[PDB]
Amino acid sequence: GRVIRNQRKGAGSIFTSHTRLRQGAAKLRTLDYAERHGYIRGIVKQIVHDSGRGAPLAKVVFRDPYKYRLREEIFIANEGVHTGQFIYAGKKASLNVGNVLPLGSVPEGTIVSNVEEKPGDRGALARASGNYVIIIGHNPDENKTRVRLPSGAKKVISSDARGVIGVIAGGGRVDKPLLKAGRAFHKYRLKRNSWPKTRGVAMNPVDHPHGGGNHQHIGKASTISRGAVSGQKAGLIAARRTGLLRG
RNA sequence: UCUUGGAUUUAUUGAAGACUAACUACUGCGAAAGCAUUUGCCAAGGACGUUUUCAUUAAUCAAGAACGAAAGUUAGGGGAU
RNA sequence: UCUUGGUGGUAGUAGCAAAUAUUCAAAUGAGAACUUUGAAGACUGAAGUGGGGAAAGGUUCCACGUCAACAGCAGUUGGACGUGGGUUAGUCGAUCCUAAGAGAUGGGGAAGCUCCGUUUCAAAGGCCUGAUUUUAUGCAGGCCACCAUCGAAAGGGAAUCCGGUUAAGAUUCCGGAACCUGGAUAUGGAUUCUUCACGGUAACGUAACUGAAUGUGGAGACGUCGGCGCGAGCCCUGGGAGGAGUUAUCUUUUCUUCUUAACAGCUUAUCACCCCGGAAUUGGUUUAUCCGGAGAUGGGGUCUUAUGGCUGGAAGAGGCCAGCACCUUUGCUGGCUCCGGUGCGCUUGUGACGGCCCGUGAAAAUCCACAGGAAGGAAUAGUUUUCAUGCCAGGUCGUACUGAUAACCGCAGCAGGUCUCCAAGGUGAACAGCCUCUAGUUGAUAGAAUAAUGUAGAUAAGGGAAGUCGGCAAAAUAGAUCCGUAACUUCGGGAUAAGGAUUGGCUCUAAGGGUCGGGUACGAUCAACUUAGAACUGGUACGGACAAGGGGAAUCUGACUGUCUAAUUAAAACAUAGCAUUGCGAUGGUCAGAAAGUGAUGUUGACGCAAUGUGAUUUCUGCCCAGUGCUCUGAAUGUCAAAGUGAAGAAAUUCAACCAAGCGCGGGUAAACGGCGGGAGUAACUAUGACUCUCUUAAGGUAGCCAAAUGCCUCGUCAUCUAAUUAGUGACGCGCAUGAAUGGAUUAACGAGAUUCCCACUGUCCCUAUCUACAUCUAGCGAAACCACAGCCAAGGGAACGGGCUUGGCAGAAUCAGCGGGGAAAGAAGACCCUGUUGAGCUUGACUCUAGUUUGACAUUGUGAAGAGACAUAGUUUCUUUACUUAUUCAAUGAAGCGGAGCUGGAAUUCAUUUUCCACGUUCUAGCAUUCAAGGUCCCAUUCGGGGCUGAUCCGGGUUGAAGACAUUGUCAGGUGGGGAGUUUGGCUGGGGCGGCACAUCUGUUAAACGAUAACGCAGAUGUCCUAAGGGGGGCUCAUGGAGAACAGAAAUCUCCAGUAGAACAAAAGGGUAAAAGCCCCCUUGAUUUUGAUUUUCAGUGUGAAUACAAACCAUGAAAGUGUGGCCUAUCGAUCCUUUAGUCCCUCGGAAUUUGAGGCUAGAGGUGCCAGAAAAGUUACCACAGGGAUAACUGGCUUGUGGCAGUCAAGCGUUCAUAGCGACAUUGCUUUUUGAUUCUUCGAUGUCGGCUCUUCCUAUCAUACCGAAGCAGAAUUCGGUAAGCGUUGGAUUGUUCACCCACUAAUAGGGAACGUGAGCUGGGUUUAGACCGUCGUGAGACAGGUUAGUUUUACCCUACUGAUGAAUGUUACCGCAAUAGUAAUUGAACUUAGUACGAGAGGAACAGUUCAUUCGGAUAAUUGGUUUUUGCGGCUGUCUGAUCAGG
Ligand SMILES: [Mg+2]
Ligand SMILES: [Mg+2]
Ligand SMILES: [Mg+2]
Ligand SMILES: [Mg+2]
Ligand SMILES: [Mg+2]
Ligand SMILES: [Mg+2]
Ligand SMILES: [Mg+2]
Ligand SMILES: [Mg+2]
Ligand SMILES: [Mg+2]
Ligand SMILES: [Mg+2]
Ligand SMILES: [Mg+2]
Ligand SMILES: [Mg+2]
Ligand SMILES: [Mg+2]
Ligand SMILES: [Mg+2]
Ligand SMILES: [Mg+2]
Ligand SMILES: [Mg+2]
Ligand SMILES: [Mg+2]
Ligand SMILES: [Mg+2]
Ligand SMILES: [Mg+2]
Ligand SMILES: [Mg+2]
Ligand SMILES: [Mg+2]
Ligand SMILES: [Mg+2]
Ligand SMILES: [Mg+2]
Ligand SMILES: [Mg+2]
Ligand SMILES: [Mg+2]
Ligand SMILES: [Mg+2]
Ligand SMILES: [Mg+2]
Ligand SMILES: [Mg+2]
Ligand SMILES: [Mg+2]
Ligand SMILES: [Mg+2]
Ligand SMILES: [Mg+2]
Ligand SMILES: [Mg+2]
Ligand SMILES: [Mg+2]
Ligand SMILES: [Mg+2]
Ligand SMILES: [Mg+2]
Ligand SMILES: [Mg+2]
Ligand SMILES: [Mg+2]
Ligand SMILES: [Mg+2]
Ligand SMILES: [Mg+2]
Ligand SMILES: [Mg+2]
Ligand SMILES: [Mg+2]
Ligand SMILES: [Mg+2]
Ligand SMILES: [Mg+2]
Ligand SMILES: [Mg+2]
Ligand SMILES: [Mg+2]
Ligand SMILES: [Mg+2]
Ligand SMILES: [Mg+2]
Ligand SMILES: [Mg+2]
Ligand SMILES: [Mg+2]
Ligand SMILES: [Mg+2]
Ligand SMILES: [Mg+2]
Ligand SMILES: [Mg+2]
Ligand SMILES: [Mg+2]
Ligand SMILES: [Mg+2]
Ligand SMILES: [Mg+2]
Ligand SMILES: [Mg+2]
Ligand SMILES: [Mg+2]
Ligand SMILES: [Mg+2]
Ligand SMILES: [Mg+2]
Ligand SMILES: [Mg+2]
Ligand SMILES: [Mg+2]
Ligand SMILES: [Mg+2]
Ligand SMILES: [Mg+2]
Ligand SMILES: [Mg+2]
Ligand SMILES: [Mg+2]
Ligand SMILES: [Mg+2]
Ligand SMILES: [Mg+2]
Ligand SMILES: [Mg+2]
Ligand SMILES: [Mg+2]
Ligand SMILES: [Mg+2]
Ligand SMILES: [Mg+2]
Ligand SMILES: [Mg+2]
Ligand SMILES: [Mg+2]
Ligand SMILES: [Mg+2]
Ligand SMILES: [Mg+2]
Ligand SMILES: [Mg+2]
Ligand SMILES: [Mg+2]
Ligand SMILES: [Mg+2]
Ligand SMILES: [Mg+2]
Ligand SMILES: [Mg+2]
Ligand SMILES: [Mg+2]
Ligand SMILES: [Mg+2]
Ligand SMILES: [Mg+2]
Ligand SMILES: [Mg+2]
Ligand SMILES: [Mg+2]
Ligand SMILES: [Mg+2]
Ligand SMILES: [Mg+2]
Ligand SMILES: [Mg+2]
Ligand SMILES: [Mg+2]
Ligand SMILES: [Mg+2]
Ligand SMILES: [Mg+2]
Ligand SMILES: [Mg+2]
Ligand SMILES: [Mg+2]
Ligand SMILES: [Mg+2]
Ligand SMILES: [Mg+2]
Ligand SMILES: [Mg+2]
Ligand SMILES: [Mg+2]
Ligand SMILES: [Mg+2]
Ligand SMILES: [Mg+2]
Ligand SMILES: [Mg+2]
Ligand SMILES: [Mg+2]
Ligand SMILES: [Mg+2]
Ligand SMILES: [Mg+2]
Ligand SMILES: [Mg+2]
Ligand SMILES: [Mg+2]
Ligand SMILES: [Mg+2]
Ligand SMILES: [Mg+2]
Ligand SMILES: [Mg+2]
Ligand SMILES: [Mg+2]
Ligand SMILES: [Mg+2]
Ligand SMILES: [Mg+2]
Ligand SMILES: [Mg+2]
Ligand SMILES: [Mg+2]
Ligand SMILES: [Mg+2]
Ligand SMILES: [Mg+2]
Ligand SMILES: [Mg+2]
Ligand SMILES: [Mg+2]
Ligand SMILES: [Mg+2]
Ligand SMILES: [Mg+2]
Ligand SMILES: [Mg+2]
Ligand SMILES: [Mg+2]
Ligand SMILES: [Mg+2]
Ligand SMILES: [Mg+2]
Ligand SMILES: [Mg+2]
Ligand SMILES: [Mg+2]
Ligand SMILES: [Mg+2]
Ligand SMILES: [Mg+2]
Ligand SMILES: [Mg+2]
Ligand SMILES: [Mg+2]
Ligand SMILES: [Mg+2]
Ligand SMILES: [Mg+2]
Ligand SMILES: [Mg+2]
Ligand SMILES: [Mg+2]
Ligand SMILES: [Mg+2]
Ligand SMILES: [Mg+2]
Ligand SMILES: [Mg+2]
Ligand SMILES: [Mg+2]
Ligand SMILES: [Mg+2]
Ligand SMILES: [Mg+2]
Ligand SMILES: [Mg+2]
Ligand SMILES: [Mg+2]
Ligand SMILES: [Mg+2]
Ligand SMILES: [Mg+2]
Ligand SMILES: [Mg+2]
Ligand SMILES: [Mg+2]
Ligand SMILES: [Mg+2]
Ligand SMILES: [Mg+2]
Ligand SMILES: [Mg+2]
Ligand SMILES: [Mg+2]
Ligand SMILES: [Mg+2]
Ligand SMILES: [Mg+2]
Ligand SMILES: [Mg+2]
Ligand SMILES: [Mg+2]
Ligand SMILES: [Mg+2]
Ligand SMILES: [Mg+2]
Ligand SMILES: [Mg+2]
Ligand SMILES: [Mg+2]
Ligand SMILES: [Mg+2]
Ligand SMILES: [Mg+2]
Ligand SMILES: [Mg+2]
Ligand SMILES: [Mg+2]
Ligand SMILES: [Mg+2]
Ligand SMILES: [Mg+2]
Repeated sequence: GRVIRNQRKGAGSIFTSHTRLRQGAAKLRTLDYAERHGYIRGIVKQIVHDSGRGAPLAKVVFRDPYKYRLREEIFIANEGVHTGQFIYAGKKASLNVGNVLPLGSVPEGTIVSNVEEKPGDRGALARASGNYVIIIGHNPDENKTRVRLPSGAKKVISSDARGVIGVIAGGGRVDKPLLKAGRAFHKYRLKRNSWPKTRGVAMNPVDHPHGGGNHQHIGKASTISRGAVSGQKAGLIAARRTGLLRG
């Protein structure tokens, strides 16, 4: 009869993300006239490390088109992007790794990253390290582009949505064992409080639906309805199937 | 098993992965395992030709090594048949 | 267990015993263990008992006075009491900045208190003018797109040091010497006739050397570890100049002073850079291996100033001395304060590097620089107050003291707790331990004595775990050097494996450095601690104190490191990496919030977030989709609500069709929950069963593993381990009840985990003893628990265990030290068990709901179409989709470039027309891009400048995109919803639970001849059945037997005789019944209506059932009569509500009519727990009220059962009942078995076993004396008197019990609250933690297995053991002995004697002597043990200068 650990996560007190050492939000440049009609040249100044993020972050300086000053945009660095490299962003930009282009102005089978779902949301898709979006189709009439997502999902998005050529740098990061609890400790120390995880079968019945009993066991099906309520969704929620991928 | 929620079949436009038919032979190349679409680059090789050059530098080889179909193993990718 | 207050006994008692320790004198004082001073002795031993601070405290600081209380003794003293005094800042902090975060406003939400939100969807804003007289400077232009505020006395940050000074303040006061900020402001220098400096190739330099808007950059501003290098301070050390110590002796000796701050000038560096140069024969180079044609080495330079040097500060200060003054005011005068060295030293700062990360290790205020070029200034002068000097100011608050064995929190002056800085010498690896210096303390109630029992520390012959649940506790080992080092292994380890040597002192030796250099065959000099070797030496000692691993062989278990139940469980539990599954592509997943223009993940995006399971590596993860869950564009006339539609109705309304999701149907899914069988026949063995068959399955337990922490039986069987093993290990496996990510098997390493064995080692034990330090007595001080009254027993009875009562024993003041038998001692209204119509935690398919979610409808909600959209010259909305935007919604931005038209070029082949299109100034490069923009063109009224226009196309003022009448939101409707809420979870009962129903009933009996009568008494029965099995009438007689008839018999039909019921009557059993109540036939509905009376249950209520009538109407028979269900005794049901029948009756209250409703009378629908709630579990996490009305353990009664006896004598005993036995029977005893009971205790009598220790019984095992024998001897067997005296050591098990190895004279049985826990122990059981197996959906259960789990108090009374003692004239000595206690026990050998006896085989006893066992009482000559004799000697470290002598 006690509020369980996943229900306490939404109150956001000790389960907030640890955001002191992060460099800022990584976004694309704002979709302005220069990117909508031509291109703009920025410069990679630093490739830095973002805390909690597996991917390195490029700091790219553009000239402000309407005032005399410099705008520093924070990009997710694509693999091969180097300091001092010019980055071109706009409809008329070229097919180079690091360049920011609308997806309608881009051929088929092109690998892109930091892809807007809607034109002007400044980067939504394929942002984690090593991830990319394949362009798998164009529907020029009532402009739409079919893309393939890193989960394998096909998705039709707008041709005016912008992506960045290349894959996200930092790939292969989950290819290393952590080997030890301290490396997971320092990994999650700058993400958020979600580790270590006590199992619900190891708790009392007051703490979890899986809690209690004279042996640690579940006792009802771990598969939970989508139409179940908070406190009940502790297991394999709305599972179409279970078990190993074996035919 | 699929099928009036139109299967199978027909047309058009795609995507993906493998494979490289027919030509293909008592034909070729490679130390062998092997190697068959095109083009480019890169290093190599046999045979022939030579009134070039060096002049026994060679033959086979315990130990030692490189390569070694398929299946299989480990970890990613890919996953059409 | 009343409330408040007061007071006792206990009681002058328990105690005032941790932190090594005090002592002598004098002074003061009434009074000194405790105050002060001297002296001595000690300690903290620089991670301090020292010197300061942070929090907290708040005057405790300091002085004077003073002791009533407080300082658990004292007090003259005090952190006490009384009275005062004391905290000084431009520089130290706060103040300021931001951090995680807090929070106004605008705005939205909320009935509201208030919530959200923090730049959001706001008309959110104040700053310089280039420097002056129409200016309190503004009524001039011009710029900034930022957005409250709070938030750190440890982060960031402007600037102060030294010396002196108080009773108490100081980086704050004084003296000297600085520095910073803000302001004003001149002078000197610099700069200008080339207006805004000059030099250097350059890196860069300098005393300056204009510089607005705007932009850019830097600093602020950053992890951790390692070695290296440098600096500071400390340490060590040499010379010299002073002072003190020692000086029988030695010691150019031992100690001590010898200092230089902030700030300032000049210099000084790793790194970095620049110039020249052009490198392979590759060079330079770090402890660490990096660097060089992207220019090395080398040769010149430049720079930062960490840091150091010199100087100023500044010797005048500070220190050490000397001499003279010696109530001198109070000093005066003089001297010296100097020169080195050393280093893996210690601490700290710092540099350049290296390593680590799926971790890459704050922000802001603030300050500076650069870019730019607005603007302004060159001749008796302007600019810079970034050069120097000069002038003024710097507020407010804090500031004392402690920072703890006495200033803080813990009830207190409490052995607890509470953050940090500094940091001497030696030993030594060391910030260990030990000793010492500076500094600090010597505080803690004392004195005397040295009993028991303690606590703390020890030692121990011989044995060496025999102790115990268990090696618990202790001992053993230990540093370093050298040697040696197994299995196994994840190849990293294991590992200090195991084991073995050496070690002191002294005197030497050999190695290992730094400075030192060359001709256009050569060594002075300086310093250090490491290693190796050798001789000599000694009571063979030597890591000499201190400090300091026990090891090995295995098993179970969890990989490891880690975390955890604060205050009983540190684990095998949790976590972990690894593995796997699930959801989710954002108008989304998961989760918040009452709502919201609201949130967490999210400064996020599938290599991610979220939910789970399993738990490293290795190896594997089998089969099952029936169940349940989950899921699926899955089937769309199965079910279906609200709205809506249709019919009928006067209408309310009723009926009908349609009817979304969900459920139903079908599919998928087990690393979802889970589950994974029996029997028979079979091989040329007997069982065994590759195979086969049906029985049900969804599949039938696979690979593996196993009496496992999982196996009941079970201590399973075999082997091994031992003398002996319920232990361990290895096997075996029809496995109560093993098994595969509810993970199976393995596994190196690891473990304060559990277990077995072995070596070492030991007081664990045999078997105890001794020693040291800290109860007793005293002076002082002085509680508490508890207490009906009290305190000697035995027996009886008694609420079945008395201190009191009864009958006996008896019994003499006052006591002290012990002690644990009793006070069913104390501590707590029993946590176990039960009850209560008392709860709570938790679960679920309980009952009833509910947040949320999902689906529909209506509203928001407008504008068009197509319209297989309505009902056959016929319709804007109607069972399908897409068009519009302006509502709504989402999103972004400094609301910047949207939409539509506008020059050319052409692969439009200008078809004389943009039916018609595309391109809108930027892609080698880490530069730069700003001043309403230069240009061009026009006007000013011209003023050294200004204004237009174009450059830069017009027009629409839709910021831009998405989405769209769908989302959203509101209301209602259906579904889902242990997420959450509330509640329930009957009773009786030889305790409760399970079972049963003895809960409403009927027959017989129990039941004791009226009636009534109990038990979970006995044997049974009821919840029905019947249109006849009811009613009436009539005829007949049944069961059974005998005697006869073709098939035909024991049984088929027919005939006769007998037949009192032996048959039948629906169903139990009892009663009843013969021209019937049975059987068969005929006619029927009296099984009807009305409403009373009565009987039985009983209260003389109800209900059920029955009796007899009365009023009718009927049936039947000729009739009398009978019939108001069943031949009689059982066969059943309130109120409320619904429904039907009856009158056509009452009411709808302003009057009606008609529907509808309500009513009156009679039934039905149902309460079986049957006088009638609507109802699942669990609790070992538990709670409360109680209960001895009631279980678990003692006692009591009983004695089936257990144990022990007797009588009788069939029969056994070669013949022979009774030597010894003894069947079939039968009579007893006991209370050490287990039942039976529930009398005592539930405001608690401590629950198993062992250890220890005493006594008692006798039903006698041994020993003594005897009787009997199928007693020749020997050895046995039976029995008597007898409890005097003994009755053991071990292996396994927690055990009791058992079983085995031994030894013995024998290893008898019992009791004493199943003797004995304020005697212990805690292995077991029986709290809370954890694992397994089975069970359960689950929470959870299991007299199943396993592991871990706080054992309190005596000082009171008695009892006991010891010890005093008043009174008897006093005192003293010597005695007596009533009474009480009593103590010795058992064996062997020799001789008897190889004798008696015996055919032999074998083989005694008494007497005698010698010893021994167990017990007891002493004792210490000897032997051993003990050592504070601190007696003598030795040894380590340190200290007293050495020695001697010591601490
Ligand atoms: Mg809670
Ligand atoms: Mg809670
Ligand atoms: Mg969770
Ligand atoms: Mg956050
Ligand atoms: Mg986590
Ligand atoms: Mg995990
Ligand atoms: Mg987990
Ligand atoms: Mg638990
Ligand atoms: Mg739950
Ligand atoms: Mg559970
Ligand atoms: Mg588990
Ligand atoms: Mg579910
Ligand atoms: Mg071909
Ligand atoms: Mg793939
Ligand atoms: Mg009171
Ligand atoms: Mg009193
Ligand atoms: Mg007294
Ligand atoms: Mg004491
Ligand atoms: Mg004294
Ligand atoms: Mg003395
Ligand atoms: Mg000492
Ligand atoms: Mg006084
Ligand atoms: Mg006192
Ligand atoms: Mg005193
Ligand atoms: Mg005082
Ligand atoms: Mg300050
Ligand atoms: Mg602030
Ligand atoms: Mg509002
Ligand atoms: Mg405040
Ligand atoms: Mg501060
Ligand atoms: Mg900081
Ligand atoms: Mg600070
Ligand atoms: Mg500041
Ligand atoms: Mg001065
Ligand atoms: Mg100059
Ligand atoms: Mg700077
Ligand atoms: Mg580190
Ligand atoms: Mg390290
Ligand atoms: Mg200064
Ligand atoms: Mg200073
Ligand atoms: Mg500049
Ligand atoms: Mg002031
Ligand atoms: Mg003040
Ligand atoms: Mg002060
Ligand atoms: Mg205080
Ligand atoms: Mg206390
Ligand atoms: Mg204390
Ligand atoms: Mg205190
Ligand atoms: Mg000292
Ligand atoms: Mg004391
Ligand atoms: Mg001994
Ligand atoms: Mg031994
Ligand atoms: Mg043992
Ligand atoms: Mg123990
Ligand atoms: Mg060694
Ligand atoms: Mg060793
Ligand atoms: Mg070992
Ligand atoms: Mg040796
Ligand atoms: Mg020596
Ligand atoms: Mg185990
Ligand atoms: Mg562990
Ligand atoms: Mg606790
Ligand atoms: Mg533990
Ligand atoms: Mg657990
Ligand atoms: Mg957030
Ligand atoms: Mg299934
Ligand atoms: Mg299925
Ligand atoms: Mg799983
Ligand atoms: Mg199973
Ligand atoms: Mg087994
Ligand atoms: Mg066993
Ligand atoms: Mg076992
Ligand atoms: Mg065997
Ligand atoms: Mg086995
Ligand atoms: Mg499985
Ligand atoms: Mg393994
Ligand atoms: Mg452990
Ligand atoms: Mg020994
Ligand atoms: Mg002993
Ligand atoms: Mg003794
Ligand atoms: Mg005493
Ligand atoms: Mg006394
Ligand atoms: Mg008193
Ligand atoms: Mg006291
Ligand atoms: Mg008391
Ligand atoms: Mg009395
Ligand atoms: Mg009695
Ligand atoms: Mg008595
Ligand atoms: Mg009494
Ligand atoms: Mg009496
Ligand atoms: Mg009497
Ligand atoms: Mg009497
Ligand atoms: Mg008598
Ligand atoms: Mg007596
Ligand atoms: Mg006395
Ligand atoms: Mg006494
Ligand atoms: Mg005692
Ligand atoms: Mg007692
Ligand atoms: Mg009570
Ligand atoms: Mg009670
Ligand atoms: Mg009840
Ligand atoms: Mg009751
Ligand atoms: Mg509770
Ligand atoms: Mg509407
Ligand atoms: Mg509108
Ligand atoms: Mg816009
Ligand atoms: Mg709508
Ligand atoms: Mg609503
Ligand atoms: Mg629920
Ligand atoms: Mg509930
Ligand atoms: Mg019972
Ligand atoms: Mg009864
Ligand atoms: Mg009678
Ligand atoms: Mg009876
Ligand atoms: Mg009865
Ligand atoms: Mg009945
Ligand atoms: Mg019947
Ligand atoms: Mg009645
Ligand atoms: Mg009555
Ligand atoms: Mg009845
Ligand atoms: Mg009847
Ligand atoms: Mg009748
Ligand atoms: Mg009848
Ligand atoms: Mg009622
Ligand atoms: Mg009326
Ligand atoms: Mg009327
Ligand atoms: Mg009516
Ligand atoms: Mg009605
Ligand atoms: Mg009636
Ligand atoms: Mg009824
Ligand atoms: Mg009743
Ligand atoms: Mg209670
Ligand atoms: Mg009773
Ligand atoms: Mg009995
Ligand atoms: Mg008995
Ligand atoms: Mg008996
Ligand atoms: Mg007898
Ligand atoms: Mg005879
Ligand atoms: Mg009581
Ligand atoms: Mg007692
Ligand atoms: Mg006898
Ligand atoms: Mg004898
Ligand atoms: Mg005896
Ligand atoms: Mg034993
Ligand atoms: Mg027993
Ligand atoms: Mg014997
Ligand atoms: Mg007895
Ligand atoms: Mg007894
Ligand atoms: Mg007992
Ligand atoms: Mg006892
Ligand atoms: Mg007792
Ligand atoms: Mg005890
Ligand atoms: Mg006991
Ligand atoms: Mg125990
Ligand atoms: Mg617990
Ligand atoms: Mg299980
Ligand atoms: Mg245990
Ligand atoms: Mg424990
Ligand atoms: Mg006890
Ligand atoms: Mg006593
Ligand atoms: Mg004895
Ligand atoms: Mg004697
Ligand atoms: Mg001794």
